[PDB]
Amino acid sequence: TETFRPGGGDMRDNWRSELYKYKVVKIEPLGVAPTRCKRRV
Amino acid sequence: DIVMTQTPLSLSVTPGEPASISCRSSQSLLHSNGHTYVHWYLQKAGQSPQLLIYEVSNRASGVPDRFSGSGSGTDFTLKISRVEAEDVGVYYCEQTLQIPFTFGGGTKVEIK
Amino acid sequence: DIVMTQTPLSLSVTPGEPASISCRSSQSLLHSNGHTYVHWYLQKAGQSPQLLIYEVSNRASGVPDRFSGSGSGTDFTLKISRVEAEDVGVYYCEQTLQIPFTFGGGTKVEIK
Amino acid sequence: AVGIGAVFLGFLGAAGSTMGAASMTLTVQARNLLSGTVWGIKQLQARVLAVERYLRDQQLLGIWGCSGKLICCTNVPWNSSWSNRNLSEIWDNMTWLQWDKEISNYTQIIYGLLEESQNQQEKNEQDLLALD
Amino acid sequence: AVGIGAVFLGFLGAAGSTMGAASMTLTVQARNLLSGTVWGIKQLQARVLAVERYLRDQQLLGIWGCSGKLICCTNVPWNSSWSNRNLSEIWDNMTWLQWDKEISNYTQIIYGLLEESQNQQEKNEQDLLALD
Amino acid sequence: AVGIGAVFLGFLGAAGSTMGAASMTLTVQARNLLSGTVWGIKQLQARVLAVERYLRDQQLLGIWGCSGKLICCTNVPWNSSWSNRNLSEIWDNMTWLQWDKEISNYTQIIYGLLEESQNQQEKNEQDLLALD
Amino acid sequence: QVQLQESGPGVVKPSETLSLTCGVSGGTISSSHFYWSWIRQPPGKGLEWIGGLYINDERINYNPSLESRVTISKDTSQNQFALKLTSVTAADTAVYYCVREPVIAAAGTVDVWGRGVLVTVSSAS
Amino acid sequence: QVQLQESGPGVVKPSETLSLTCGVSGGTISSSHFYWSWIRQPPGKGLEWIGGLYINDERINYNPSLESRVTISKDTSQNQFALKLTSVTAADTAVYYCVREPVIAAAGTVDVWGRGVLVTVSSAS
Ligand SMILES: *[C@@H]1O[C@H](CO)[C@@H](O[C@@H]2O[C@H](CO)[C@@H](O)[C@H](O)[C@H]2NC(C)=O)[C@H](O)[C@H]1NC(C)=O
Ligand SMILES: *[C@@H]1O[C@H](CO)[C@@H](O[C@@H]2O[C@H](CO)[C@@H](O)[C@H](O)[C@H]2NC(C)=O)[C@H](O)[C@H]1NC(C)=O
Ligand SMILES: *[C@@H]1O[C@H](CO)[C@@H](O)[C@H](O)[C@H]1NC(C)=O
Ligand SMILES: *[C@@H]1O[C@H](CO)[C@@H](O)[C@H](O)[C@H]1NC(C)=O
Ligand SMILES: *[C@@H]1O[C@H](CO)[C@@H](O)[C@H](O)[C@H]1NC(C)=O
Repeated sequence: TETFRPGGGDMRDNWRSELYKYKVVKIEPLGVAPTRCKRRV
Repeated sequence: DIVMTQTPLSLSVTPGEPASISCRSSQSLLHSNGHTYVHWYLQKAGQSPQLLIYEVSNRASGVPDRFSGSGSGTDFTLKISRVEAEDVGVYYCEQTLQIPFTFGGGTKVEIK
Repeated sequence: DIVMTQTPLSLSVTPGEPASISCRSSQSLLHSNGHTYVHWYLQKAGQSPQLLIYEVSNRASGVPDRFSGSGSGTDFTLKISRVEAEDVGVYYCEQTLQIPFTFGGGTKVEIK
Repeated sequence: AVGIGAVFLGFLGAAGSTMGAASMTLTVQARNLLSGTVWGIKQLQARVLAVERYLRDQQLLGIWGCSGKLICCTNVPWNSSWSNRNLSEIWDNMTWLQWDKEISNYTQIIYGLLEESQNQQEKNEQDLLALD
Repeated sequence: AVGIGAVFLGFLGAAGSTMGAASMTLTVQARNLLSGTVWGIKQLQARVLAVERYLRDQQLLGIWGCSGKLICCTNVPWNSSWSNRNLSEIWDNMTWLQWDKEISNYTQIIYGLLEESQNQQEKNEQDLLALD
Repeated sequence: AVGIGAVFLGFLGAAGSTMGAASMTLTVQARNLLSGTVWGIKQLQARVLAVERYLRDQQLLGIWGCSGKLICCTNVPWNSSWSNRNLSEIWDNMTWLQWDKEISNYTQIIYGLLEESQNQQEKNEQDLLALD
Repeated sequence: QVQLQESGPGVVKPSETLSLTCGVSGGTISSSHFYWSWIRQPPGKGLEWIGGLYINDERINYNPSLESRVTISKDTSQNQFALKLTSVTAADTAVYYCVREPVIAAAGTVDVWGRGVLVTVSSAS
Repeated sequence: QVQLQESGPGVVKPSETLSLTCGVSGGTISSSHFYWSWIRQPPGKGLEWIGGLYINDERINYNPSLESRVTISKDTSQNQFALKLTSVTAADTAVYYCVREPVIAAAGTVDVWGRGVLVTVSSAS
């Protein structure tokens, strides 16, 4: 048997049922890639 | 699916009186690039549909001011100002904002 | 004066086993221009010292992956991955971050 | 008709696509980068962090040869110790997020190389202009 | 003498004048656009609204072909459905406030047209530079 | 080896050196100019004073001919009533702090001269482009 | 001027597949910045989009009511736009419009519309 | 290829001055963006930097343990790099490396190292 029991505890576990779909990323533009062109003078 | 409803069913219009055909989407059709992606088409029975009004409140390269586009989010009205003999046909509302492209049910205008 | 200490004193390495020579400065060696100014040199007895690893975790134009540079501030490790017969000699750690240039005490590697 | 919502994507639209199709539309990630009594200070320190990290990217761009050109060639060669990949793949094989892992050690060497390759090109433009 | 206060006007000086005389001095409205314990937060949210809406106009200007040139030609043609006016009038007949009413529907079509006409011109500059 | 800490100085490194050696490295003072419940408002009014006085120098630079070029020739001649010094000295005799005392009366005459010499050059570029 | 002619069987049997070809005259199907689409319309019952294709990325799209059975391909050997639709039902009685749509005004400001082929499903010859 | 040959007395007396010349073959000493340095090394006791010179600013540097007695000069009349060291002691028994170091990769990516002259101080002939 595995006798499960309810228990509230920390109030954060309520809001983890609402904020599990969302993560927050930081847009980081200004990348760099090699290609075949040179700044002519 | 998004719904394109057309009001009214059929209009018997007099030549000269301003006619109005309205179509309503399921959501607003304004995109961030700056264009409203609501269109209007003319179809004759036994004839392939032709575009009338793209990017509403701006006329195309070949249609006069007899057709007009106005409205706002979720509410679109096509206004036929001056009616000619060639104005008869079935009009269609259609969105090019999202995928798929959904069309109207069809608004027949006939002569009296 | 800043101190460059070298660990260990001398290593008797087998050909093939990864060897490690470590050197520690008195402070961190990261400059604002973007390069880590810690270097490593090879010297044979009776021969002028030659540069191996400049701007660590990047190889030079003529050395293979048998040498490697890694570490962080105040901790620098030179890793000899594959040992050849020509790998013997005395290695030196040296900073080009500040004036003066201070060198290591010398790490002799011999053959078995 | 003309004008459809299929190929006219939105913010982060081509984020899984290849580089040869992501560099087709770079302006859409560009323009949504600045605009879009204690919870007003959560508004202030959210605004002046947005205009600060925008100016920081406009300064690192500015001191190279690229004022606002948004795509620009340069003069530093591509040392193969950085990436060692073929050219013919990395515009239609990989994607940009797969690239950003593949190079992230070698930035601040490229960013340091770009400033010196501009300032050398800057005064040499003046020495050409000074003699005539 | 030389140097008089007659034709050297001030801020918003030519605001009723025609466009051909308002574009003579555009710098005077340009330079007075950034500079000039709870009433310090009325100072903070007045300052970071000034530097924010200045950068927003410098970004919409930036992603077109005009970095800081302040007057610049472009490549999009002028469709007469926008204004339908003659050219020979609107530099000496109208004034700028009369123009801003006459066109305000058709902005965000022009601003959308300008970005695509730059980014098409941007990569085509690269394709010319890439083959040679 | 190659790469030493001797000639690769730091912030304000050549602050006593002559102008011909200070203009060798101008980027090092350039890039450390923006980045680097009441003592958070001492953080806010320290940050929005840094990004404000940076944009003010980028605006006075912007309305001249120098968008981000960081060294640029101009068209106004050098009237000897300003400095009256020889040219052959002031790139290897003086230093920059000795220069800033020697000229500080005559700024805001030069800054006023530079804007008109740009806007005259700006519309004359358009009049050349308009006829063809 | 690209003229689009369409072809296919006018009598299609129940529970078999329907094959429609769209002949591209006066031009090539591989011309850039154009959207090639099939559009059906029952008579007097409104237009319905079947699917589409953009040439520059080879991206085939369909209607989410009809993704399961429609396969759209390009026939470069005959300069044709192809439709294959298996298990055709009574609701597919429609006229098939082959439409080439410019995505940008640099490619074109007015799209073209085909003559349209009316396809009705029956077993009567 | 600039080859650096070094010369000097192999027997230097106590309490006198030591003079070492570094012949510059295959090039000039006044070539730009190079760092000219003297480097000593006792045998099996580690390398030690004596001093240096950058050509473009005429900036002579020394070791802070050894600023007092070393004077470094450039001999343009013979294309030589000069060292003068007075009151030479027993800790100066070392081999003297004349090293030309590019400050930038546009000037060079690998520096050169001299053959090195071993100088030991004694009074025995
Ligand atoms: C996700 O993966 C698919 C599978 O490869 C990619 O589809 C390819 O897209 C390119 C560019 O449009 C075409 O040239 C290929 O013919 C496609 N291959 C296949 C098998 O369909 C797709 O581009 C990837 N990215 C996205 C955003 O869907
Ligand atoms: C401080 O003063 C000294 C003394 O003049 C300057 O040294 C001169 O530097 C220039 C440029 O490097 C050389 O061409 C001269 O030969 C040097 N003269 C002497 C007598 O050494 C020095 O540049 C000044 N500035 C600093 C930062 O030290
Ligand atoms: C970056 O460096 C770390 C150690 O310095 C190494 O483990 C990692 O593999 C490197 N990244 C790549 C992409 O090689
Ligand atoms: C702008 O559009 C509105 C309705 O959309 C119209 O009433 C108005 O006249 C238009 N403005 C001009 C200047 O024509
Ligand atoms: C600047 O002007 C003041 C008085 O107007 C004068 O005393 C001073 O000498 C001037 N500065 C210089 C460098 O001549």
